[PDB]
Amino acid sequence: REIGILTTNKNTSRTHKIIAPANLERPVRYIRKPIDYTILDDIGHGVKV
Amino acid sequence: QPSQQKLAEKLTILNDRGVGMLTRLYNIKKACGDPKAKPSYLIDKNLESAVKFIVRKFPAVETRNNNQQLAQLQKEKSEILKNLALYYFTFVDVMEF
Repeated sequence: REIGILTTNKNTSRTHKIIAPANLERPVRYIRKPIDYTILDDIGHGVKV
Repeated sequence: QPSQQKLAEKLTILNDRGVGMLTRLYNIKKACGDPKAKPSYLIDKNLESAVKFIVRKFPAVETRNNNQQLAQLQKEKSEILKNLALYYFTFVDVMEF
């Protein structure tokens, strides 16, 4: 009791070196599309045609 | 009409398209450079004559009188059109860009 006056909790925890994510990122198929110039019309004060 | 030009959208989209084309061409070059990941058709021996003849005259295509030189290519065209589609389509996209 008399020595406990000068004691504080050390912060100690153990993890696993490498922790994997709940779900792994999957590859996405590449789909060819034409050059579209009407994709920013909804950003700011856009013009149509 | 400057309003209808939309130069900003054109530039900001073409920059991204060019970056993507650069990445795709770099990947294609790296794949085709090392002699381990390039298509087997470019390293295969029996198919060497056809590729050499085609390279000899690239701009012009003449399959009418082949003189029994593209016979090997004539029995595997389905695989050539299934394996080399990506590179040709990337070249077409580069031309369009």
